[PDB]
Amino acid sequence: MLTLKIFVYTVVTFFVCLFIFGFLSNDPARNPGK
Amino acid sequence: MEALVYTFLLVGTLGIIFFSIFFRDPPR
Amino acid sequence: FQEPGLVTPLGTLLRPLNSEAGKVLPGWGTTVLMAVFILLFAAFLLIILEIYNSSLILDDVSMSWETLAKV
Amino acid sequence: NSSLWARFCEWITSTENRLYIGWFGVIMIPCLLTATSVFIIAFIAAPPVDIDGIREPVSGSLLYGNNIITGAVIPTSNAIGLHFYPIWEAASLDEWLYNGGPYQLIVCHFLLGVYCYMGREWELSFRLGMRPWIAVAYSAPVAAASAVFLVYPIGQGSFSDGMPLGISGTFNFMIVFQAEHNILMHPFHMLGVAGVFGGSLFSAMHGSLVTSSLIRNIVAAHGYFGRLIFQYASFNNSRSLHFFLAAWPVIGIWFTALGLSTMAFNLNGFNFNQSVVDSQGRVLNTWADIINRANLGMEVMHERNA
Amino acid sequence: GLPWYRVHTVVINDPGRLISVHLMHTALVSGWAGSMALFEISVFDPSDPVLNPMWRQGMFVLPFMTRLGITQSWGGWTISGETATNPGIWSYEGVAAAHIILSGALFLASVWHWTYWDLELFRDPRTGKTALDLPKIFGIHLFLSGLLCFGFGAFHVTGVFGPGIWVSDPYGLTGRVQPVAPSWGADGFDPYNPGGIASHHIAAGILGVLAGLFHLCVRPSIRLYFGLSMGSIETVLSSSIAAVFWAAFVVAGTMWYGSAATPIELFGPTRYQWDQGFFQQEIQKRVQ
Amino acid sequence: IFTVRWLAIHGIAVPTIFFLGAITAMQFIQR
Amino acid sequence: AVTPSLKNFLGSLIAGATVLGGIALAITAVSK
Amino acid sequence: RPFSDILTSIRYWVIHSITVPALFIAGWLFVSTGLAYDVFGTPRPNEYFTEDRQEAPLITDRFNALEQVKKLSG
Amino acid sequence: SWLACSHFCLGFFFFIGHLWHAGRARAAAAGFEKGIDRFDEPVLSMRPLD
Amino acid sequence: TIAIGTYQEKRTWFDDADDWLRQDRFVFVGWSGLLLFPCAYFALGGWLTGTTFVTSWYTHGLATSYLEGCNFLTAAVSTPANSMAHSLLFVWGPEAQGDFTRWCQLGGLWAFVALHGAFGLIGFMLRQFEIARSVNLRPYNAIAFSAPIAVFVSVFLIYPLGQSGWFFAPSFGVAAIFRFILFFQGFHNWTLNPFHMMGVAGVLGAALLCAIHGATVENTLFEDAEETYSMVTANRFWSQIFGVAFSNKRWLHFFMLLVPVTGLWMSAIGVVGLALNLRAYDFVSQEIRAAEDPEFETFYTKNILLNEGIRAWMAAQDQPHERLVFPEEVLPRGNAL
Amino acid sequence: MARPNPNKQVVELNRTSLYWGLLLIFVLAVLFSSYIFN
Amino acid sequence: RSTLQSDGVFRSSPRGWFTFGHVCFALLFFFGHIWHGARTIFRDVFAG
Amino acid sequence: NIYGLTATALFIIIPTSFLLILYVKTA
Amino acid sequence: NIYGLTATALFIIIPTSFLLILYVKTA
Ligand code: CLA
Ligand code: CLA
Ligand code: CLA
Ligand code: CLA
Ligand SMILES: CC(C)=CCC/C(C)=C/CC/C(C)=C/CC/C(C)=C/CC/C(C)=C/CC/C(C)=C/CC/C(C)=C/CC/C(C)=C/CC/C(C)=C/CC1=CC(=O)C(C)=C(C)C1=O
Ligand SMILES: CCCCCCCCCCCCCCCC(=O)OC[C@H](COP(=O)(O)OC[C@@H](O)CO)OC(=O)CCCCCCCCCCCCCCC
Ligand SMILES: CCCCCCCCCCCCCCCC(=O)OC[C@H](COP(=O)(O)OC[C@@H](O)CO)OC(=O)CCCCCCCCCCCCCCC
Ligand SMILES: CC1=C(/C=C/C(C)=C/C=C/C(C)=C/C=C/C=C(C)/C=C/C=C(C)/C=C/C2=C(C)CCCC2(C)C)C(C)(C)CCC1
Ligand SMILES: CC1=C(/C=C/C(C)=C/C=C/C(C)=C/C=C/C=C(C)/C=C/C=C(C)/C=C/C2=C(C)CCCC2(C)C)C(C)(C)CCC1
Ligand SMILES: [Fe+2]
Repeated sequence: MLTLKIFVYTVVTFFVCLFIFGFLSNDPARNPGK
Repeated sequence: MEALVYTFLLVGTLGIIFFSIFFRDPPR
Repeated sequence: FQEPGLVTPLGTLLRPLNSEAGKVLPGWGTTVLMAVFILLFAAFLLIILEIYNSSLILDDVSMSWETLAKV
Repeated sequence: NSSLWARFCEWITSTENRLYIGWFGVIMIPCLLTATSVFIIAFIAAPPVDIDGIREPVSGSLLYGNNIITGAVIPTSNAIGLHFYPIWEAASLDEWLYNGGPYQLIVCHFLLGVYCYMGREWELSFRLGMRPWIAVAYSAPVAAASAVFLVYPIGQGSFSDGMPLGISGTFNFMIVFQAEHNILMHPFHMLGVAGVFGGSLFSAMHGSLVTSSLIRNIVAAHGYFGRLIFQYASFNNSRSLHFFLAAWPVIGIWFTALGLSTMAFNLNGFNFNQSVVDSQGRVLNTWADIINRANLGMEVMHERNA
Repeated sequence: GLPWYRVHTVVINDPGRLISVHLMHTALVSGWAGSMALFEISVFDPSDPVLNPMWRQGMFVLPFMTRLGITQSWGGWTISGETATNPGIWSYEGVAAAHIILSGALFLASVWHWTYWDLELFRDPRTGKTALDLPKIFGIHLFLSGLLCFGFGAFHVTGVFGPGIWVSDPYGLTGRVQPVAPSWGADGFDPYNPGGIASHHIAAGILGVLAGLFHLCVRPSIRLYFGLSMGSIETVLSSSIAAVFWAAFVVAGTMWYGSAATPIELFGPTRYQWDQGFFQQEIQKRVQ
Repeated sequence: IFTVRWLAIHGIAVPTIFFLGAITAMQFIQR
Repeated sequence: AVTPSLKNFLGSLIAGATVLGGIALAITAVSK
Repeated sequence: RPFSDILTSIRYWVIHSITVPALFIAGWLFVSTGLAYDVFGTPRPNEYFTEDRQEAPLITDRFNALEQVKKLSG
Repeated sequence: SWLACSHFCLGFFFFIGHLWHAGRARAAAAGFEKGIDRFDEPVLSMRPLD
Repeated sequence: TIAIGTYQEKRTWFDDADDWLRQDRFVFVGWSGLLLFPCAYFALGGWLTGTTFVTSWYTHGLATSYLEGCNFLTAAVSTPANSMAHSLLFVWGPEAQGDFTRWCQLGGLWAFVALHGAFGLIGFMLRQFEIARSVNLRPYNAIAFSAPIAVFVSVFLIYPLGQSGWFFAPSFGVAAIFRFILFFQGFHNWTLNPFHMMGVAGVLGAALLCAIHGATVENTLFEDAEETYSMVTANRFWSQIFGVAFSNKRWLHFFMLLVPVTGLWMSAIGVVGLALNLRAYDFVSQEIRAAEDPEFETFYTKNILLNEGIRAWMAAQDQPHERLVFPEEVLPRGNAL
Repeated sequence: MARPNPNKQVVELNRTSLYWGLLLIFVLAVLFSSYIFN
Repeated sequence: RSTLQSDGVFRSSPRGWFTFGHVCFALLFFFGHIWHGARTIFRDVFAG
Repeated sequence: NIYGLTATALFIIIPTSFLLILYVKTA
Repeated sequence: NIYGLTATALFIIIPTSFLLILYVKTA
């Protein structure tokens, strides 16, 4: 079942890449009031 | 036919859970 | 609300019984008799409990199914 | 800021959603959906599995003549062991089912989902400004689930030892585990039992005290507790009391999970057999010996093959 | 407004409706008795009372009727096995119909008492507010209970006026209703002597009457009145439930361990008879 | 000097120390 | 009538009465 | 009566220091002299199996149990 | 067995330590580790959830 | 009506005793104390003495004491032999006839501990009621504590009364309770009983609620009367993560009380059911299906086989009075299947 | 006829109560039906 | 066994069912006694 | 197994409908 | 006749429940 293997791989890789870039987007925590 | 009875009970319970999640009563 | 309830011959016949609710005697009253009879009833209950359990054996008592034939 | 990425990020990270998604949700949601879908479908209808791998299938599907209390998703077959068994490495779908792949699929997806859920429990807590370590309190059930489903099979070398995803299967797993290892006579399981019982006790007592005090006061409840038992003037503030409430059961479950993982590598509980010996060498039986006889019965009936 | 679990608390300070609800509950109980008796007869098979007694057919309410003398059925069949004499008015169907009629009469009485709740009888002569003299109502009701107990112990069981009660031999071979002569010695206290029961009730009646008189003529003391809070009606419910569960425990024990009030003829053998080899010992001794 | 607190603490302590003294030598017993 | 078990039961009964009397007397004495 | 004063009192210290060791040695002797075995009936390690009985005891009697245990014991 | 069990337990406990310390450090950096300001709750600035 | 509402009247000895008992001392003696402190005290001592010196060589044919060389886990107070049946085993009773040594040997000390402990529990609950009355507070703590009394009565008193005798009651000891637990697993199939399920669910849910409430309260504090923690923040958090969150404090702190009590009461009902051997042991349909078809086999069947093994391999020594000798060919085995 | 009853009250229960009740009935059902069928 | 299609497993006589039901109700009514006595003794605080 | 089916059906219909009636009346 | 039983049960449950949900929402 090569087709199913590739389908699962592509969906998983899409999810993981989005997962990573979501955090890379976030800006660092900081204290305005300090 | 007991299988259909068991499935009905299970899906009914899941329906109760779904309604309790999304259709909450706004308090007061 | 001030008007009394329906008047019935049976009600007036039985009216005297439910007439003095709340009346109470002074002092401790008869509580000593309560103590005495509580203790006596506890003794009686213990007697029958130990008779049924067989922990108290009596010459007349057989305490078994075989006593149905007796008397 | 109308770029697809921008609006998608705003949607995912937004708190306006009925149920917060978060980045951890990205992996959390699909994994749990896959796990629950496969679990429901397998439980409803699935062929018998060869749990012991000697061509003696074990029916576990609801549709194949068994009840809710008895229905279960049979674990992976003993033949495969620790090898990775998706659909595509199986020769065919029917053979995949006969060997018991769906349990492996469900357990993998479920473990990923629970870990991601633990993560989101911190992420939302960071959003709202509340303190972060609610996930730490959640690490106990996650640790126990990992020990039951993953660590113990790894120790025993086969995936057939994982807890079956069913009620009667759970009872069978517990009985067989007591047979192989003295789970009852192990200090970490003792700490787990203590944690569970103490959690129930503290929940009941705290609920009683607080609900009684709420009249229209905490000083009165404190005095009540102090006068009831000889103990006086402890948990004077809500902070310490509500920290202790969380600290007791969490540590108990951490210890019971660690005990299970320790037994995964064949480090059993206490073995008090022939501990008491009279003069000139005879054996005097103690309660541990009757427990040993029960273990003998369980173990001997467990070994299905010669 | 009230929660779902307090809906019945309205009747607490409304005696007129309290009477109605208690009547209605009594009606439900009597109706259950009658309906269960009718269905109970509808399934019983009296063909073989030797190897198919009642207790082997799930016969729950029928043995309680049989224990007090009612043995004849309007269909001709009898528990003993033969057809016997004419059933008479008092038969299983008779008791079932009687209980149903009683339940219906109590239903009508409950409706009547429900509609008419405001009665001058419940109102204190001194003050308009409704009051109930619990210490005295208890006295009257205890007097009635004592009278009924004495009547049952002296007329029904004794056989002076009634049929008596069931008694059987120790090993449950032959057993049937007879009069019971009261026994006043120590032998009347053992569980397995029917002569005790009759005697008990007689004494249990007479003393009650005296108590029924005493509480009717002597009012409580102030210390007791305020310590026990006899003014409120809730204390009565608590004490009544206490006595009720005491009675339930005692009855369950007497049933399980066996007594003269539960002959094995119509209730089945006890487990302790099998454990101790009762019937095995009997058969072995007789064969020897 | 004879308060209820004194009575409770002594009634608990005296058997406790007696039992500990027993248990030590009890452990030293040769099997 | 004079069976030993009855003797033991009466002995225990008087012992219980003794315990109750001792507690009551101690309470009364200590109170005042 | 706060605990500090009673703890610091010399009379307390002396009386407890003389009484506690007495109780400890009392327990020590109570176990080592064999009185515990006789009073509580626990057999010593060398009479569990009397020559007449090489198996574990068994009662088989409710009312007439005294001399039954006499026979089983010793 | 001793090596595996001891080091699994220690690794698990140190992972829990990572969770705790990472959460605390991030909260402290954000500035609300001591607690909510009781004047400007971030939740209050959000509409009611229906 | 005759007098005032019991204000002063006369200073009878009862009033002096009541005043002395209810003094605000270090330990609240109270009226319940006269029933609690004595009985409970013995209920402790009888155990510890029981654990230290006396033996179980004549009742169960076992060594259960420190004197005989038993650990804390192994030591226990054994129940009287099955011959004693349901005798209360008074030290002055016919069975012991006033001989303390033989009373200990016969196993009467278990009855001593059980009875005095039950009365101590009653006294303790009365003490809870007394203190709640004295401080003018609702006695919800007594309602909560009613559950453990229910479990104790259902397990230690109702159950042996339903069985042959005291012999089958739990024996006070860490290992003895494990023996009892495995005993119910082997014979009564207690795990399968619905009431045990409804009790374990309550217990685990109670632990869950305790942990969650502690963590939530401790993680939503206000920086530093008024409630320390932010209820709105916690409600939002748990309503967005889990889906449902508490909104009323009183309801939450009452739910934390309602869960364990219901669970333990339901388990007690289950144990009452077992006391008369009414056990949810078997599914007839599955048994007949397995009987006609040897191939068919589920987890339930394996559990039944395991129970058979437990019974067969335990009855030899757990029930000496039966005098059971099993030839080696009779004991169940997996390979023989 | 008697005057209108003074202590007449009406029962209420909000949506939370309904959800609790339905979930209890269905959970008890799924738990016990397995044994009812037997 | 053909008449009623007997399943081959023993059942409990009426005695056992009576004992089971009445003992269960006894425990429940003990709880009821406790609850109602608790309300009775604490009437003032319970009222408000 | 007719008895089991009818008992289950009654237990699902009567109580849940009972709750629904009251809730409908409340609102 | 299992198909008949399930069809009847579905026809009773789904539409009446559907209506009840709407009415509960309205009030
Ligand atoms: C090298 C690693 C390391 C370092 C340098 C620190 C350093 C610190 N931690 Mg962290 N921590 C670590 C590992 C580490 N921790 C791990 C692995 C855990 C997981 C349990 C934690 C959990 C943790 C918490 C929950 C908290 C800290 C806190 C602190 C600070 C105060 C120290 C303290 O509690 O007083 C010293 C305290 C003690 C000596 C008490 C000891 C109690 C333990 C239970 C003794 C157990 C000993 C036992 C024999 C070990 C058996 C092991 C067995 C299971 C195998 C300090 C900055 C506290 C803080 O305020 O941070 C700012 C705080 O609240 N830490
Ligand atoms: C209030 C505290 C209290 C309570 C509730 C109990 C309760 C109990 N004990 Mg414990 N006990 C106590 C204090 C207490 N004891 C103390 C202080 C000691 C040390 C001296 C003991 C030593 C002890 C031993 C050694 C044993 C018990 C046993 C028992 C049980 C049986 C008692 C029995 O039937 O005797 C009879 C009960 C009574 C006499 C109670 C009162 C009954 C009424 C008031 C009699 C009234 C009749 C009459 C008016 C009075 C006589 C008048 C006369 C003077 C003319 C019972 C559970 C036995 C047991 O079952 O163990 C397994 C046992 O072996 N107890
Ligand atoms: C304590 C009272 C009592 C006792 C001891 C008995 C005893 C008996 N009855 Mg009677 N019965 C009673 C009250 C009682 N009944 C009442 C009040 C009714 C009216 C409804 C009936 C109606 C009745 C009929 C119509 C029949 C019996 C039958 C029987 C016999 C068979 C065993 C049995 O009851 O079923 C076994 C009982 C159970 C399995 C119930 C166990 C109790 C659990 C705890 C119930 C829990 C319910 C749960 C919380 C919710 C359910 C969820 C749902 C999905 C199912 C036995 C002699 C049968 C017979 O042959 O006798 C003629 C029979 O046909 N009874
Ligand atoms: C003589 C018996 C008796 C009587 C007269 C009462 C009367 C009362 N009780 Mg008490 N109670 C009893 C026994 C009794 N109870 C027992 C045995 C228990 C323990 C289980 C309780 C526990 C209890 C609590 C915890 C509370 C009350 C309350 C009340 C009051 C309101 C009734 C209620 O809950 O709403 C009506 C209830 C319903 C409409 C629900 C009924 C649904 C049931 C549970 C299922 C159906 C059962 C079935 C049809 C019948 C079974 C019959 C069986 C007994 C054989 C009322 C004054 C309440 C009160 O006074 O608070 C102010 C309250 O909070 N009772
Ligand atoms: C095909 C398929 C679907 C397969 C399914 C197969 C299968 C096995 C199905 C499962 C079968 C099943 C349902 C079995 C279980 C049945 C069972 C045994 C039920 C027991 C039922 C019963 C009546 C028992 C009585 C005991 C009882 C009372 C238990 C109650 C348990 C319970 C509800 C506990 C609470 C659980 C829980 C998650 C609570 C969290 C509460 C929470 C959100 C608090 C958060 C929070 C905390 C705060 O601190 C504050 C401040 C706020 C504000 C706040 O919010
Ligand atoms: C007033 C109590 C004085 C202290 C009694 C001794 C306590 C210490 C026990 C050590 C073991 C001694 C072995 C002999 C044990 C023994 O004493 O047997 C003595 C006796 C039986 O002995 P015999 O009749 O065989 O002996 C004949 C003569 O030689 C005299 O003994 O039994 C009794 O008469 C009652 C004894 C009750 C003793 C227990 C007192 C508590 C009773 C329960 C009270 C409940 C009250 C509840 C209130 C609500
Ligand atoms: C992303 C994560 C998704 C999670 C999905 C899972 C959601 C589970 C939601 C459970 C809701 C239970 C019904 C609440 C009904 C309801 O409306 O409750 C509402 C209630 C809040 O009530 P209030 O505080 O508004 O009450 C105020 C008082 O004055 C009363 O009016 O919620 C709770 O207290 C916590 C309840 C947790 C109870 C958890 C039980 C879980 C049972 C699960 C059964 C599964 C069976 C499976 C069969 C196959
Ligand atoms: C389910 C069950 C239960 C319970 C049950 C019950 C409680 C039942 C009841 C039942 C009942 C409670 C019934 C009743 C019935 C009744 C009836 C059936 C009636 C009838 C009546 C009639 C018929 C009448 C008539 C009349 C009148 C009205 C008078 C005039 C004349 C005439 C005759 C017309 C429980 C929970 C325990 C669990 C187990 C099982
Ligand atoms: C029976 C009897 C009686 C009584 C008795 C009593 C009252 C007793 C008591 C007793 C007691 C009162 C006891 C106690 C004991 C104690 C103990 C035995 C302890 C122990 C401890 C330990 C062992 C510890 C340990 C530890 C710690 C905690 C510290 C450090 C660490 C360790 C772990 C080492 C009577 C009179 C009825 C009759 C006669 C006989
Ligand atoms: Fe709290």
